[PDB]
Amino acid sequence: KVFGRCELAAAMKRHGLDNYRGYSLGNWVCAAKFESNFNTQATNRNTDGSTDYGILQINSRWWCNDGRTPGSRNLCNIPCSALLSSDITASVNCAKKIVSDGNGMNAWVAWRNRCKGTDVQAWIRGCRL
Ligand SMILES: C[N+](C)(C)CCO
Ligand SMILES: C[N+](C)(C)CCO
Ligand SMILES: [Cl-]
Ligand SMILES: [Cl-]
Ligand SMILES: [Cl-]
Ligand SMILES: [Cl-]
Ligand SMILES: [Cl-]
Ligand SMILES: [Cl-]
Ligand SMILES: [Cl-]
Ligand SMILES: [Cl-]
Ligand SMILES: [Cl-]
Ligand SMILES: [Cl-]
Ligand SMILES: [Cl-]
Ligand SMILES: [Cl-]
Ligand SMILES: [Cl-]
Ligand code: NA
Ligand code: NA
Ligand code: NA
Ligand code: NA
Ligand code: NA
Repeated sequence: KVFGRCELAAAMKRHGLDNYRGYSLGNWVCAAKFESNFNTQATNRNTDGSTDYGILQINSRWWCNDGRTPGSRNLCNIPCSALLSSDITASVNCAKKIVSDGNGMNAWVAWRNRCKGTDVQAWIRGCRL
């Protein structure tokens, strides 16, 4: 599923991401735009053999299991395929553990390089929340 911008903001809002660990809703919408282009089915293979999954491109190196990342971890206790569903619950639950891990939203490289320090409120402007 390819979400709309305001549609995804509403979904993230009701799942409790607004101001979660201090990060306003606009930071989460901006990250998803540049990580996945709002597509829940996005995947990308990394040079070390891990794979990034779903709307926030969660990495199998640490957070989910796909059976093909030798020596990896499954800290979210979830199959990586569950992060590709049209319902964002699984990604949001795993995202909350990721952001609390110590580096904050810097864990998302596209957030640090394209959203951090910008006017992120413009991503939720005009949305029925
Ligand atoms: C901080 N990392 C996610 C890289 C490892 C956690 O043990
Ligand atoms: C922030 N953008 C202008 C790129 C999206 C519309 O709000
Ligand atoms: Cl899709
Ligand atoms: Cl929308
Ligand atoms: Cl609900
Ligand atoms: Cl904030
Ligand atoms: Cl915001
Ligand atoms: Cl994701
Ligand atoms: Cl293994
Ligand atoms: Cl584990
Ligand atoms: Cl699994
Ligand atoms: Cl949803
Ligand atoms: Cl932080
Ligand atoms: Cl990470
Ligand atoms: Cl507004
Ligand atoms: Na957009
Ligand atoms: Na990425
Ligand atoms: Na893994
Ligand atoms: Na395996
Ligand atoms: Na700013």
